[PDB]
Amino acid sequence: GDTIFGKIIRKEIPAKIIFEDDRCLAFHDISPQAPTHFLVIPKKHISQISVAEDDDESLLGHLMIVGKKCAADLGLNKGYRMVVNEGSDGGQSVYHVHLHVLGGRQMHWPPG
Amino acid sequence: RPGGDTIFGKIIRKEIPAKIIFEDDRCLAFHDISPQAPTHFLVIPKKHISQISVAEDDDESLLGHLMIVGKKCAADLGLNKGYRMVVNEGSDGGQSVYHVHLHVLGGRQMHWPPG
Ligand SMILES: CCNC(=O)OC[C@H]1O[C@@H](n2cnc3c(=O)[nH]c(N)nc32)[C@H](O)[C@@H]1O
Ligand SMILES: [Cl-]
Repeated sequence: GDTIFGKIIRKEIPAKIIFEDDRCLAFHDISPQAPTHFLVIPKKHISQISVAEDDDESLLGHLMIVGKKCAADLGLNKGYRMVVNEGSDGGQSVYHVHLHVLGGRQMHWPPG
Repeated sequence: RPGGDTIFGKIIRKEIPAKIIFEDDRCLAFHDISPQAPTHFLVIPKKHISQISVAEDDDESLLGHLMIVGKKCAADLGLNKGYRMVVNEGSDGGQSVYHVHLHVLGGRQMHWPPG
């Protein structure tokens, strides 16, 4: 099934895009939990990390490399936190794999 | 020494004990000594990378491998209701060990924001 992130990838609804390539998209989160809070998502519709395949390893690592590069470009020189949520206990909100990147404030422990 | 001399490098080389869940040629999964959830483990590369901000472009497959191993271990540990994966970078990220690592937490409802 389609999700709102599919609509964002397809440019059907607006989002504040930070970076795009042939295989992923980074954009600011509409409900930010830190002064900087963006998402990096694959264009391939993987519904959740628990169903990713071995062949997806490069793509998943690409989300993290893009995420760390965007974080540097956004001036997060004091650090940041990356989060992937899975399922109900993980608090996953959209069933399209997404990497949260949060910074601009002290992130606390435990991480939720 | 291969893996460096952070606590995680020592664990990689079996010089400090740990409760190991999974091991392959690229990574190691082991339980966190100060768990923040009923299940809380770490997946780390055997290659020493100090922090995600300095990872190289050719580290992509290895970083993704941490997540695939993390999700496989979570399933093998019975985290059928889900889990949260976390990478901490630097001071604002709460990083305390400068060897790249993926936290996996579950067995309870995780809250938002994630710290
Ligand atoms: C605070 C989160 N930011 C961070 O950088 O997390 C690093 C994580 O490494 C864990 N840890 C430290 N020493 C040891 C050790 O000897 N053994 C084990 N099995 N885990 C350890 C620590 O509890 C923390 O959650
Ligand atoms: Cl989520």
